[PDB]
Amino acid sequence: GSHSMRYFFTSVSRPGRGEPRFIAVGYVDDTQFVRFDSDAASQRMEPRAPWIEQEGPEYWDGETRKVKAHSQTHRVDLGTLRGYYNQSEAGSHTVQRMYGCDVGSDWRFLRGYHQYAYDGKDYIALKEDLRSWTAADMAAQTTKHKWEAAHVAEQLRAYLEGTCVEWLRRYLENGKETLQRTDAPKTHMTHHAVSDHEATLRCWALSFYPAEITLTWQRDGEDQTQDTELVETRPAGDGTFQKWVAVVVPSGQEQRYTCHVQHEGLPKPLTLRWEPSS
Amino acid sequence: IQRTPKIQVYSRHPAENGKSNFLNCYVSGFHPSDIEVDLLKNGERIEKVEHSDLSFSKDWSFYLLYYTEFTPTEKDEYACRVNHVTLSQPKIVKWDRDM
Amino acid sequence: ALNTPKDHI
Repeated sequence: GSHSMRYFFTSVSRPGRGEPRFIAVGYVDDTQFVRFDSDAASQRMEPRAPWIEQEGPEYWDGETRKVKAHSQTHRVDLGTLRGYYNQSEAGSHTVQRMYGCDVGSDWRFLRGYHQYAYDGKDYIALKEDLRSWTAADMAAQTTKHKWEAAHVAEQLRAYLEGTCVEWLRRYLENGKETLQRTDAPKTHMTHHAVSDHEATLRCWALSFYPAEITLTWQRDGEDQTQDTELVETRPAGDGTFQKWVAVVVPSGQEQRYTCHVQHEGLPKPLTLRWEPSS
Repeated sequence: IQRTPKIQVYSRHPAENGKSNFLNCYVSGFHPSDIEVDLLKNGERIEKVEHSDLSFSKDWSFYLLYYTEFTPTEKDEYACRVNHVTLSQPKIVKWDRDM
Repeated sequence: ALNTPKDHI
């Protein structure tokens, strides 16, 4: 299928004392594979998947130097942004950055991205063309002009279309046993009386990977959203994901309702119905 | 910006009384990142609780998973207690094995 | 692998 490599960085200023808290995480698809936390003892980029531990000491040294350099860029950014927005030196502020690349089923480049936020709002982002910048406000417009004069988008485009894709393909190969394995959802339906006249039917999808999934209810073959509840997809804690969808129904009418499950790991979507003797 | 956390409290595996499992509290959709999350057993804070590395969604809101080993029983009550700048008082969400 | 960007705000 399609694949992606993404890096996420958050720095939070600490006005009372010291440097910002900095946390970096790298993912291949929905699998975390590296991390850096400025509060941790190692002060190194650390592995979080078995297939990345295959990499040699030059890799780990290089990733640690680069991730610490990202932390210092965020530290300078926080100071600059405080000045741009004429803010007090007393408050805590946040910078977030995400970048990465997507590839298709053939592992060729599809799309690249590089985006920044300040205090949880868009600040500046590279456009889909990997040439231009989207500045959300006039402070970001100043950054945009500076970056247009310093050839920044060219270097980012070269990384996103080149290096990013090349390392993604290397990791997909090295970690094939898990990264190229699809875990189809393990599905079941539960029934919970809500009164002596009605009951909730809950359609579960467990232990699946990747996270992308669709759960829909139908009544007599047509989509149903009234009296339904769909929870956000959530991590199981072992690398897989979970989700459920529920519908409130008149008791005795359970057979009209079907839950439909769509996922990359299923050749054909699944259909579930309540088994009345369950 | 200020965004209130969404909270889901659940087990890693379908729960069976007397069988070891993992209790999760997934907090998501919040901003800023500072948050207090405790897992409780009979209203008391569980000591050995671990958490994921801070990450975020397309809209920049944060998410974290807090987790610990636990053994569900007929008598014990489990919960997640969350405090954030957006909450007037800490929010307690009880664990229900059906959700 | 990480980039070495010059994205100084």
